[PDB]
Amino acid sequence: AAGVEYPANRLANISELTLNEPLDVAYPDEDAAGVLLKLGTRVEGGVGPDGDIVGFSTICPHKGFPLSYSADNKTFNCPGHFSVFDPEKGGQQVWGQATQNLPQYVLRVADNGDIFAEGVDELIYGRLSNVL
Amino acid sequence: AAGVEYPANRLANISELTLNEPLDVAYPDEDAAGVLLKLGTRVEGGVGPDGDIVGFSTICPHKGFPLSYSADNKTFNCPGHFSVFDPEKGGQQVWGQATQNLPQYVLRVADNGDIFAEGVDELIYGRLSNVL
Amino acid sequence: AFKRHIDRLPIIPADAKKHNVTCHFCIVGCGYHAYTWPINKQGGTDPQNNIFGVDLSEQQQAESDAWYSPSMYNVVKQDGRDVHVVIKPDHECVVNSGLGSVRGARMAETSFSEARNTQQQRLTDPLVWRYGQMQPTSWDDALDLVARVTAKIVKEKGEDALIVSAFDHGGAGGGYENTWGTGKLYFEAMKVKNIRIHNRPAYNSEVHGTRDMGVGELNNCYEDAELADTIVAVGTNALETQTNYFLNHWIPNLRGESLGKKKELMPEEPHEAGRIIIVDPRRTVTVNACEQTAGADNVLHLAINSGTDLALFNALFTYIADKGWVDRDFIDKSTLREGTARPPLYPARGVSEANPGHLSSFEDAVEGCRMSIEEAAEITGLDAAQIIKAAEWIGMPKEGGKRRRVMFGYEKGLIWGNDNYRTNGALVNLALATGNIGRPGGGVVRLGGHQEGYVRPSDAHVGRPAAYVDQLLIGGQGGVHHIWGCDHYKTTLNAHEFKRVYKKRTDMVKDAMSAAPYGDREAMVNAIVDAINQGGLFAVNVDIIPTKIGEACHVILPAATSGEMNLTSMNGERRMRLTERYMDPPGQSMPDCLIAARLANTMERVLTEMGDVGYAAQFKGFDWQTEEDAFMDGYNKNAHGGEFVTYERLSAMGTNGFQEPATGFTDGKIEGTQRLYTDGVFSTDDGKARFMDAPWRGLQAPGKQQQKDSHKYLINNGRANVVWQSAYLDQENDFVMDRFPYPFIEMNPEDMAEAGLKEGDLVEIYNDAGATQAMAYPTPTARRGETFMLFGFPTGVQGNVTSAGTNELIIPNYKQTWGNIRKISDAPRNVAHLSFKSKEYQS
Amino acid sequence: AFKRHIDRLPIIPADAKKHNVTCHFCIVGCGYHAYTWPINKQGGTDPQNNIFGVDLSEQQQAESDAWYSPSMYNVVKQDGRDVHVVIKPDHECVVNSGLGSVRGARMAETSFSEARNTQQQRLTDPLVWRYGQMQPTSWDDALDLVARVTAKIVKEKGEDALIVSAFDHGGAGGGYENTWGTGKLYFEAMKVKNIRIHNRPAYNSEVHGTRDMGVGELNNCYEDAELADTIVAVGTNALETQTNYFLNHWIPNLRGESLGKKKELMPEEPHEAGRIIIVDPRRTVTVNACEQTAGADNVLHLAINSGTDLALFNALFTYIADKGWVDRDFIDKSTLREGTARPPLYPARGVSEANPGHLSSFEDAVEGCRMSIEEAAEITGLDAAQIIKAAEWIGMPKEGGKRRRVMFGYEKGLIWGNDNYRTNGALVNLALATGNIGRPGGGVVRLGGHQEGYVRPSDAHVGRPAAYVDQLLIGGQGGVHHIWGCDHYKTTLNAHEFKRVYKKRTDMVKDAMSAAPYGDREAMVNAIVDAINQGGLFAVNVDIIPTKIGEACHVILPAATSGEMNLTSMNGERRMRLTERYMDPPGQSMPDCLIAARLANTMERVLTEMGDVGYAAQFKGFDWQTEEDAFMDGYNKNAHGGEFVTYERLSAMGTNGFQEPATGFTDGKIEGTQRLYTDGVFSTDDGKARFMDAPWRGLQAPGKQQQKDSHKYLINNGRANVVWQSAYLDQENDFVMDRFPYPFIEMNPEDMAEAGLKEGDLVEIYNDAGATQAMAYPTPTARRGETFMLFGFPTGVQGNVTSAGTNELIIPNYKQTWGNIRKISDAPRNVAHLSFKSKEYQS
Ligand SMILES: Nc1nc2c(c(=O)[nH]1)N[C@H]1C(S)=C(S)[C@@H](COP(=O)(O)OP(=O)(O)OC[C@H]3O[C@@H](n4cnc5c(=O)[nH]c(N)nc54)[C@H](O)[C@@H]3O)O[C@H]1N2
Ligand SMILES: Nc1nc2c(c(=O)[nH]1)N[C@H]1C(S)=C(S)[C@@H](COP(=O)(O)OP(=O)(O)OC[C@H]3O[C@@H](n4cnc5c(=O)[nH]c(N)nc54)[C@H](O)[C@@H]3O)O[C@H]1N2
Ligand code: FES
Repeated sequence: AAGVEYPANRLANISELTLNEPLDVAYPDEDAAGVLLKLGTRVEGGVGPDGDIVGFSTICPHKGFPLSYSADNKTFNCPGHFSVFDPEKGGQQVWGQATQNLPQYVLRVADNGDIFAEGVDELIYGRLSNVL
Repeated sequence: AAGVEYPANRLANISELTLNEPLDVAYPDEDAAGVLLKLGTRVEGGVGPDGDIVGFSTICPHKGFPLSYSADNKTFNCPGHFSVFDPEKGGQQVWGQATQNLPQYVLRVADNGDIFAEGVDELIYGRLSNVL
Repeated sequence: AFKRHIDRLPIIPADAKKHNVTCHFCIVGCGYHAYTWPINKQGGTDPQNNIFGVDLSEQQQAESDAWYSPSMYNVVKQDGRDVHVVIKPDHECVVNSGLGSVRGARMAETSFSEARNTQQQRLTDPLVWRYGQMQPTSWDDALDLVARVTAKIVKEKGEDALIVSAFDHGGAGGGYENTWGTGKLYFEAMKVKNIRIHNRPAYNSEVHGTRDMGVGELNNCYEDAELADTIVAVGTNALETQTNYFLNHWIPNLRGESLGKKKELMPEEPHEAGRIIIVDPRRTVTVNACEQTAGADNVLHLAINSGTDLALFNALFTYIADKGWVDRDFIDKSTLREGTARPPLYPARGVSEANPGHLSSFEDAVEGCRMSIEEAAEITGLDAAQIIKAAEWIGMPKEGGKRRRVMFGYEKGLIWGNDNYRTNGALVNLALATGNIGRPGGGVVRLGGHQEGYVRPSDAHVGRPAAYVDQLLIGGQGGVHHIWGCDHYKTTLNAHEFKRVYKKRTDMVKDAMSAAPYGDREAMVNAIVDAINQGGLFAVNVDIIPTKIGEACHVILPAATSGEMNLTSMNGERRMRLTERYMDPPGQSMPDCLIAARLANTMERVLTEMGDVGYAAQFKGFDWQTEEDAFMDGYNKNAHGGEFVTYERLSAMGTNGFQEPATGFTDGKIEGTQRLYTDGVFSTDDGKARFMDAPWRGLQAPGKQQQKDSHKYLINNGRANVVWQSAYLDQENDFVMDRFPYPFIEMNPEDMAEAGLKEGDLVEIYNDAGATQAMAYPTPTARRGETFMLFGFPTGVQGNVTSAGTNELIIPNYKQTWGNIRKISDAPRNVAHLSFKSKEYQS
Repeated sequence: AFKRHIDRLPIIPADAKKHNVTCHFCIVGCGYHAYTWPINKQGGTDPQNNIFGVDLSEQQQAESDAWYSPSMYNVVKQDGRDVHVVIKPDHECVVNSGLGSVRGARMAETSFSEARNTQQQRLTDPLVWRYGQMQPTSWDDALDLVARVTAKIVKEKGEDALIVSAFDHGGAGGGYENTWGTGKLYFEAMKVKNIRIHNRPAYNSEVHGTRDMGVGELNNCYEDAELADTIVAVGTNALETQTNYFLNHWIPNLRGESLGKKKELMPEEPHEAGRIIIVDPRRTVTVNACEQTAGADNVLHLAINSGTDLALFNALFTYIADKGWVDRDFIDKSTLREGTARPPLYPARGVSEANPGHLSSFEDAVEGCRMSIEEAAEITGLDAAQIIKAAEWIGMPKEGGKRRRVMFGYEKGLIWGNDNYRTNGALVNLALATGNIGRPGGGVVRLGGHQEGYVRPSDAHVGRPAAYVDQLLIGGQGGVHHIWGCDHYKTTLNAHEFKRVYKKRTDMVKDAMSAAPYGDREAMVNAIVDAINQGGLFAVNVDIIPTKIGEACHVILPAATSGEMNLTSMNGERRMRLTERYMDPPGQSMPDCLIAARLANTMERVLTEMGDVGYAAQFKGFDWQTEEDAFMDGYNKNAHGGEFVTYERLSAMGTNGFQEPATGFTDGKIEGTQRLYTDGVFSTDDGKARFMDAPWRGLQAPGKQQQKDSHKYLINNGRANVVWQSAYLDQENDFVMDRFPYPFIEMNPEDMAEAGLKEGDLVEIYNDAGATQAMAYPTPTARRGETFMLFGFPTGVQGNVTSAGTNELIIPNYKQTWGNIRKISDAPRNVAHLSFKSKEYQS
């Protein structure tokens, strides 16, 4: 088995999301917290009609504190050691202590508006394999 | 598992090897032909008291023809397309069509003189995983 | 030995996206496929879960389609996302039948991958020399600078102040889109005369001899190598340099495997397994493999004296003519019967430098070329018996009185050898005389180097002979140099002198640029031009890596190569294929045709701003947005049969493509031409081929006889199987550089003993032209006094010791080089792991 | 955003080999371990099958020891075999407590791996300029050349013709072994005067002021930042630049978490959560983090005018002295009591350039420094209330009249800021006055940059002031330059000019070398020396990568760095560790101390061959075969406490090591010194500290005021958290380079709008010193008129716009730099993917 086998998991429906408000989610299992977030502009890894729906791990890749989201800024922020991540640019660490940009989900919107996740582009905090 | 799990397989006993005469073996299973060879001079990957026992796949990494051994040169030679490998230098392709030097066995001699193989350093011809 | 420790590979899944790919590299043009799929997906070992329909949990047998080596796997960007890629050879392609050479099979591994960190040397951004170092910048900035300097210089000094060096070849770093883009810029928008080609220092043909005779150099097909009674292989090391042509077509003839097919297509004559004459001063692995396959009795290795081919061919032609082993009907119907007069300076010199040999009838050529067996034995060093035997193997009718079918194949041992024009004509005489053009089992052809993909506007303004560009540069002439996909630092002749002067001239411009303010762009352009006026040179490099000559350049522009773009070219049989894009250009890199278009647009803008609106308008016709636009403007409108050919049509034809020229399109099939000249009508105004009266006149190029007389060893030079070209990719490929960290110089082991050298010793090769280094490689097959150095190599450049000597048409005479050898260092520790064993397969 | 797409990592097995490793990088010296195990093995998710005894099939929680990022994993050569490696921060190390910064956590991934293709830019072989380009060769050849030219130049012109640039620092690219090896070569075997250090252009101390006062600059322990009542952080951006000291020691103080500790160690006095005064013109992320952790009321950000620190400190000293907020008994007992008369040129200048300030008693210093609050508020631009508040947070007694405990920490905002000697002294005056040296919760310390690992022979011969090396080089002096582990092209002052000249002078020698015979080594040496005699420069670079200055050098010698060798150094607490070698040097690369020894040996041979046997004999004492030999010849024989320290003993102490100096060895522990000056006996002949009479005198360095007055913007400069130094490793690390392809220049958004700039625009910064480039990064926290550019960066060098101006002791004044800014290009496409959002965390 050469690579990790990611499950394709339903996370929500397009209908459930409001502009600029994260919706809690977990992928690829219940122990790996993250969010869907509709950003209002076309962005990297963004799905849906507007290409503006992204999904991300909300666990800090430095030391694992939970990230808060600032709506004003559209950034994720870490109260552990002050890291900042930009979900409008692929989760780029704007400033921080992680050696990783924020793990981002590979999303697909099904013909009915259901949102599936079927991969992640970096190693999630606290697991040595993204699929445990 | 992140990596291939190699079995530790007993191939022969040091007493079974005559200087410069290959002994047919197969590793890491019975469909992956190779040889043990005692060279009489210490060499890369060589084991035993004289550091001169090596194990290689004898199936050409280009198109899989079986290799012949020239005892006068100490080389493997491919009748397929004229490739030449040097078992005195880590299986280095002296001239040939493969994009790999000859897959070499990670060997260990036990206190009773039994020679074990516990790995291979290149992808064996005709399998997409060295452990099928 | 280098080992990747990759123990398993992702499995191509059943739903992977399939792309047709021609090998990036040599003339043979082997077919491959690129299969890509998402980074988070994979196949499995069950037939249903993989592209092969096979159970991959089982060991595969020899020659399986259902395997690929690690060098064929990577991860690449495609449309902005990471995808797995496998680039594996096509079992169904008639060129290669699933063979992938040591070079083609590493296309994936030498692709750019940020995820797997391969080829991180690749250029991603325009670079400009400013603030004391090269600095990255935008396309808009870099292009504007290039154009302002170029336009100012050309306006003040004429187009002759612009010097161009460019690829003219096919495959990666060339092809129909790219040759058109560059050619339209320099030959349509401009009339640049001071242009040279990537491998020779003027805008000439390699083979003006055969072309002037009416015989285009790619006139046969690859099946012809399977069908011949005799292959005559002159100055080619085909196992290493045309590998899969050799292995997939020559070998089956030599082994007798093609006998059934011979009997089938040419009943009414006897057929035996092919025999082969190899004309090469060196015994190569090619010679060895031939003996091993055919038996030594069916291989005649004519180990001629370096540079004496012409004397051998003239003796063969004389002997064959005198015996009457000639196709008299072919001669009478399809060749020049005109009487003519030798020019006044014959035989030493032709009518002018434009015409080193004299074109004539069969009979006048025989008398002009006339050379006895004994004279040619003296000159070539061969035995009289060997020359007579060759004549027989070429001309002796078979058992019915039936004409013997002979494929004459030649490459750089002839073309870079002595007296190119005469020697090329002398070999073509043999093929003309024996009727072996336009017929099965025949041909007199280049074996080739790169693929071909040339379409350009007329070069009539360059002249013949064309300007010797390196000599202009070395002599302080020219102002601005555009360099496209070549690296003269590694591969030109007289390269030591070239590097010395090139560095000084470019440094003058660097020193001016570093002291001027960049943000005032006009002051920068002025400082540059002033430095040019004082004897400097402004140099722009378009390439995919940081090059050797690029270390002297002032602007660097990043190109995208085959596979990162769509690309068309034909192989040594004229088989044109489309390589379908499967990945993204690295960073902001751009296809060469589109770079040329953007540079044309910038020139238009800049010249308009300067007030030369008439000249500006010459740079229109470059609104291309994708490489297919350059294909449509170039090949489709200008090639013979070009109107039958489009991307969509080529794509449907697959890796088999079709053979140029296209004659029509029917039933979704571009219809093509298997062999040229099948009707005996040749590429001349009267349709008749000419013979050449081409008498032997010794070592033709200036200085060559003196170089030979005054140095101890022949420094023969050429390719290694494992190494592609100047190792531009290979220098970041550990499999290649682990094998040869320094270029080898093959040396006879007694020559080594007599010079106090051991295997691995670093040696200096030196002569009147320059000096260089290499690693001594004991080679029992070498003749005493005859060495062979790997050319083009970044850790020891053989060209440094090639003189500036060319023939009259400015063909560089690389192969005839002599020099001295002395130790620099005892074997360095970084070669201790090397095998120095014989490269020859042992049975 | 860059994403590795690494979905899983190999698991460290239970039997993996453990190595103690100090972080390669910053002064904090975080503890790590390197675990290695064979390539064909791995651990498992079951507790017994991994190094952690944890079940790795389950999600670990925050701050787990049982996780590592992909940047912490690689495959490396160890004793000739490929091994897996993880380099992971140590939870039990008291420095970091398992924190790994963005830099240290990428040690594995910035290691050399052939198997995984990391850092393929590393040097593997000696390189020599010959045959028109750099060419690889053997050690024996390259060292022979270096020694021959060096010996000839030095014998003809004296040792002054030898110029040296070398690291003097600890950690990777430094350390006790390596500073000893180079020091012994240039200060014992020879007496090189024209020597500079990696960060400053003369052989001087950064902090002559504190040292002359009797206060060594690393006098406290990291626990003191936990125990202080007030932290005074001057010219430090500690969250970015001393990251884990700040996070693991300062933050607990600010948060109140160290209160239980303070109460236990200091029971007879009140304690509150730490307050912090930050003296920096710029608002940094460190300021932001202090506010978020302590609350805004506990953070005093004194945003002074650039270069006005001395005025602030003299006012604070004045106010505190006049209030009598001082430690009278410390003053009477421990400081110099009879003042002495001011030198004749005071206050504008000292007694000579050697002594820019006047050492005296407390009372004399207060009157000499005296500056009112109102004057300081004018100069600094601070409010009188802010200065008064700061004096209170420093000097005012706690309830019960107990002494306020204050840790004064300073770094490059002061050391490279205005009037280094006087400003250093004025800060030290405050700590001395308040008894905050040698006691818990105190210190007046460098926060540091690199780790420290300096042991060398006497440098008495260099003089004070020492020679301004760059000015010699710029002025056409010197003949041979040896460069060890520094790259002035990126990091020196006045760097544009430096580059212009260095290129020209080295070009002379290159042109001479390309034209001379190499195989005749004596002719090559003579041609080099002729070029030097005409004003050229022969240059040798010892490094681990191809450097920028390396592009001008004639010989390159490949070094091995920390982890490829054993290495010792101490952190900003004097905590000395041994980094235990866990991998092999790339190719033929060699530890610097051993390079030096080999060069000494070659010097001995060549000088002997020249007949100067007496000179040759000076180069003995270099028979070292391993880096431990240099440790033992250097540190063990020459450090205070050196007898007690060996590799075996250091190894037993792990990542916690011991605090230098060593005082004994008992029961397998080296006994160390937690704080200096605990008995109040200072580093002077009579044991007393001196205060410094150090009046304000404006911008002290030549041209600085004129530069300020004639240009529009402050070009403040320094570090980014994500980038290590000149990005020598980071340039081949996609995580770093994807984030900043260009160096940023932080600009206020109004300033940008006024200059017509947009985010990501490529701008030219220029002034009288030179010109460079950077990418505009809109920074709402920047003050109008004040920019900050990332220093040392290969794609736009800030130092090009720094003047040549230094203090009297030749300290470079990099921070006081002003210039203009104008657009070069609209935001290039290669920055389209970047975030330009604020770097400040928001709760
Ligand atoms: N592996 C590999 N294959 C390649 C290339 C590569 O770089 N690597 N490059 C390609 C290119 S661009 C080209 S042009 C072709 C070149 O293909 P070839 O011409 O086959 O290769 P070379 O090695 O240049 O020269 C061939 C032979 O010429 C012989 N020779 C030398 N002097 C003389 C002479 O005076 N007379 C005769 N008759 N022979 C002589 C040499 O001994 C040598 O064996 O190969 C192409 N194929
Ligand atoms: N991430 C990272 N950390 C590092 C390094 C690295 O390269 N990257 N390098 C290390 C090295 S070698 C060193 S020397 C240290 C340097 O550590 P620091 O000195 O902390 O870092 P700098 O960014 O040079 O400058 C610190 C502050 O000085 C301020 N400053 C500018 N002018 C003045 C002034 O006139 N007065 C005052 N009071 N402040 C001023 C700047 O605004 C800046 O925030 O960092 C070390 N740590
Ligand atoms: S846990 Fe997020 S910055 Fe450290």
